[PDB]
Amino acid sequence: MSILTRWLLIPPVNARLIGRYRDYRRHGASAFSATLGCFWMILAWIFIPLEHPRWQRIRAEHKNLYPHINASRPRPLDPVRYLIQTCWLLIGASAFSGLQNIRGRYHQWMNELPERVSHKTQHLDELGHLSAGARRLILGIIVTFSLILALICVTQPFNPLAQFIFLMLLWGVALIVRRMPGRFSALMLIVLSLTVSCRYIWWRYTSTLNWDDPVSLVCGLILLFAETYAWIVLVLGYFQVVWPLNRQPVPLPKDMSLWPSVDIFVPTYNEDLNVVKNTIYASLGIDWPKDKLNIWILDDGGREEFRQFAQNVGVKYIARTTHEHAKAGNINNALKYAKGEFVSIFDCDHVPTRSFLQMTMGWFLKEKQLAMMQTPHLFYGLVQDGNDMWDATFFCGSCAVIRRKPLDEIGGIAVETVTEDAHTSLRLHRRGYTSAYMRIPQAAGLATESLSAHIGQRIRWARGMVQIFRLDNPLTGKGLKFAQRLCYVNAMFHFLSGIPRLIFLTAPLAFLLLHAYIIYAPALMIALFVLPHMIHASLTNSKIQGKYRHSFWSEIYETVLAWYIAPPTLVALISRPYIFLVLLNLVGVAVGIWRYFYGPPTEMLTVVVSMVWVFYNLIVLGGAVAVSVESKQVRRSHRVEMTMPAAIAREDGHLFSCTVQDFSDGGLGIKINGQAQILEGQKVNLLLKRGQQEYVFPTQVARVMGNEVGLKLMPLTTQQHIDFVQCTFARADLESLLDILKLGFRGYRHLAEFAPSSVKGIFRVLTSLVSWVVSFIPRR
Amino acid sequence: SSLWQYWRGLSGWNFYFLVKFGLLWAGYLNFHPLLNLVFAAFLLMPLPRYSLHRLRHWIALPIGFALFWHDTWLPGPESIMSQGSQVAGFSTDYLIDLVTRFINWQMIGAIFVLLVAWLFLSQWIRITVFVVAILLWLNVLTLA
Amino acid sequence: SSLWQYWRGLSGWNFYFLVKFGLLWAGYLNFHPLLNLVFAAFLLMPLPRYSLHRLRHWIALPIGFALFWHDTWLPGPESIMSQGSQVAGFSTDYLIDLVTRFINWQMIGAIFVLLVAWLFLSQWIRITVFVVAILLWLNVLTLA
Amino acid sequence: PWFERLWYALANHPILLAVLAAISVILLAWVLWRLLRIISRRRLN
Amino acid sequence: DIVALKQAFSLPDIDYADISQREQLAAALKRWPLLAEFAQ
Repeated sequence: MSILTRWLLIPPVNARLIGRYRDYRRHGASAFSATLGCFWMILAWIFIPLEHPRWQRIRAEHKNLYPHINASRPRPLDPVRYLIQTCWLLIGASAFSGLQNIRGRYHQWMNELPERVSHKTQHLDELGHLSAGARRLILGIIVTFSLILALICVTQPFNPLAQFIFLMLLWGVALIVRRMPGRFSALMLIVLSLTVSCRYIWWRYTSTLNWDDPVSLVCGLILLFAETYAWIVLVLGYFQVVWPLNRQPVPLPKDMSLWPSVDIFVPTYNEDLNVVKNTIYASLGIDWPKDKLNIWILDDGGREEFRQFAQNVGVKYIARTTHEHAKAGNINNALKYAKGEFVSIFDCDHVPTRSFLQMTMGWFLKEKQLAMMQTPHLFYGLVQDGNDMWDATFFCGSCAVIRRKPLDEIGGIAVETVTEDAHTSLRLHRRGYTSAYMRIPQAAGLATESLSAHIGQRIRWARGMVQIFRLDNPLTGKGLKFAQRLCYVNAMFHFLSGIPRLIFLTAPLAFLLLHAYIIYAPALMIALFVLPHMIHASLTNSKIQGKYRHSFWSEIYETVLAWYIAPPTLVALISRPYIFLVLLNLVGVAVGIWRYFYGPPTEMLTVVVSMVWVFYNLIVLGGAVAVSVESKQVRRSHRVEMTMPAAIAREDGHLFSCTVQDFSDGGLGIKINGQAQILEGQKVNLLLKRGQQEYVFPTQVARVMGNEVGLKLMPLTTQQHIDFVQCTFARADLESLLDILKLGFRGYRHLAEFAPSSVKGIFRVLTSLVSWVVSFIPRR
Repeated sequence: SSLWQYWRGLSGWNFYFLVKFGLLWAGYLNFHPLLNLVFAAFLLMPLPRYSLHRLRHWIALPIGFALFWHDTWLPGPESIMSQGSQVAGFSTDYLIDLVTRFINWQMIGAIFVLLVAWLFLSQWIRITVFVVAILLWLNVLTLA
Repeated sequence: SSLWQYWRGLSGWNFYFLVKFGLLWAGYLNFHPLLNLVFAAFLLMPLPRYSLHRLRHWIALPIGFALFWHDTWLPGPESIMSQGSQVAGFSTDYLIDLVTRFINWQMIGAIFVLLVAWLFLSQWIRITVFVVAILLWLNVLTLA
Repeated sequence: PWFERLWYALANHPILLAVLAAISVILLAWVLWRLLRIISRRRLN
Repeated sequence: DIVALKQAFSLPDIDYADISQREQLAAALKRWPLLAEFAQ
């Protein structure tokens, strides 16, 4: 009451306190919250010297140091948050040029060491100079010695301290090797990961299965079989990309009369004319003799606008009477009318650069048995370069060249599976023909594609692989080498990674619920024998792929994406089961906290480890629904922003340099350097640079936004259109842990928003509790 | 009114009181809590003028020295005046040996560590509040 | 300035005190917690001028070396000077053998691991707080 | 025991076992590098 | 454009034969007699 404070306290201090209370109230603070805030503030003022300049600066920088605390809105338990943040500030950490220069020079020397070693080995070019028998004997004894040493290192019993020292030494060696570029470093990391994984598997098989309790024995056997399958998949993946071929283009003969004939096919079913016009314009701009290149548009819709465009620009056009077998049948029907020596296929969205056939056809003219060449449409890029080593690079459905006679001999493109490309590649490989892969960008057109496309491809591919295995099994076939079979089996296993993930999700609950000992070993040994496996696998995969962002978190992304596609893949051979599993995991957490606070202290550490495991599971499960709600959320369209210097010429003769921000068939939006009073509706000329040439395009300014100017193209001609498409499209072109935590949290939030109500309540309560707990977490 | 601008706190004498607390815990000091409370009140009372406050501190420095001497078990100044002849009779080396024997370097190290701790903690904890609280507690225990 | 940002911390000496902590965890040190605390306060004493701070560290380096010699079980300077004649009279091979026998490579490996861990922690977490807390804890244990 | 004796000999040596593992890794990497270079040359040319 | 592609990789011996440029040059020599006379 105001009277009680007014009579109890002198009017000045009472006015000050009531003013602070009203300031709190106006910001939504409750009476209880504001009273508690005043109490805490007066205690802090009487105890903590907030008048001191240090505390003055702290209060001035209050928002930076205490992001999660609202000073204007005191809340219950706010002093707890203040104490937590003060402890973090005391514990946390808040000649530099010379040290930075030394560190950078050391890193640069580490990076450049392979080149120096390569030069040193080049002057002593050199086994390779011995006889056949001598080389065989030396290699045999060397391999035997190295294998025996590796076997000893795998199967050596250790105590915790020696084991920890071993882990630290191997991890340091792997980290040092990872800095060195080259294929030898990748080979060393592959061998080291193999050794560590073999050690882990041997320990699991010989010292972790519990042979007393039948239930624990069965659970351990199932988990160990899942781990063995995962290890086999990892080894096969290492084999696939152990040695990327890095194929380079063979120069064509300088006699242009010896070059072959190429038929470019652009099949479309429902794509608008705007999409296909760019591809056709780029195709006409491909640097290749005109009499040796024929362009075909294959429209299944019978659309008359496409026919008009084909007649105008001169490219051929064929529409079928029927529409069976979709794209594969369309191309098969079109093949009956083409007469070229090679058949190239481009998708509507893909933009073929003018240096495509020049960089591709050299190998066809050189190696006779080569029947297929694939160009990139990261991980996929390197799996296809590694496959080329074993001659297992398969048709990806677009941006490929196929020799005409082998294609007609195998009965054309296969039509028995959804993935006609992979089946065509398999049939070509079965007859002894060879396939290649060139890692040279075309124009890549579409940007991002989002997970909507990512899932389209991921699924249509799994179903096709399953069908191919069902009908044209690589293992039971004839005429395929061992490495090609290994690559195909690796793809199938990658698409079959659904059951081990479920076993991994259910095992920690199989401990926490039934009180079993699926992994009969002390938790410290479990950590010391499992962590090196995952760390070395992550390091080796990061080095092989070379991704800029590389950690276990990218692997978590891969697992959550592949777990979202497990039900469709297994169907090829949601809400209810999934929320059931999530509730199972949360009940596991509850019984785990019960065990930890009331169970015997001997099993406490094991309980904690299983807690960590279940937390990882809860992250993955939320990620799977987060992607299910983020797959259909992309609304933006094709927008590529690249820097390219252009010129704008006015009617007055003034010429201004500009940089193009974005572009489309409707026109281009550019950023103009300097000040220019360009008025809308004024016809200007846009000069674009192609190599050492300049092409002038007449445009009219339709929108000006400050220095950003939008221009629209007047009705263009054919040659002008080709020049435009050549100058625009056919060009020469702990944080992650928090990100995954946010992904899981938002997935759980969406699950609470959209699951059945009977679990909507549970998930809403859980999300509220998680948010309240996170509100106390210290922040930098 | 804005009289809080005149309550300047103990400031340096905080360390004085902390040192006396330390010497009282180890048993080297003969403590009179009432006089200590009187001295704390005398140094804590506000005076409007900066010159008056500074003069108060300068005058109280000899008073603080006298209180420290009284709290210590050292003989009174009259004994020193009476025995100055005997003190001067001794050689310089004997006096140096005697003072080195008297000097307890452990307490000097403790004093230095306390000075550093006070100069660091004066920015984070109001040492005047705690010193006054402990002094009142000692007075309460010695009275009731 | 006014709020005394001159509390920079121990920085490198954190590793020094960490090594002392490890050796006291093994038993090779006749630790002197009071002298160590006085030395730490000498290192943590704030100095306004950077030149004075640098001079303080440079003067403290021989003091720290002498303190580490004092806290070890190695013989004192008098014994070292007495045995220097015997060391000179001994052959170089005998001195090399004595050096090889004296060196314990396990403790050198432990020191290297400690150095790497300290580098990582200093890249992430302040070390002066923990070192001073452990120093005060040891002094509290010794006092009571 | 022909294998327990070997395990007991190397039971308390993590440094030696790490050195042996590094040597084996380097040797196998070199031989695999040779074989892969040979196969790559046989493939391209 | 071509130079950028050849810089992004090795491509040391693939001499680019611009069909479009050669055809335009041939047409220009066919159309302008002075250029045809001076070129050959």
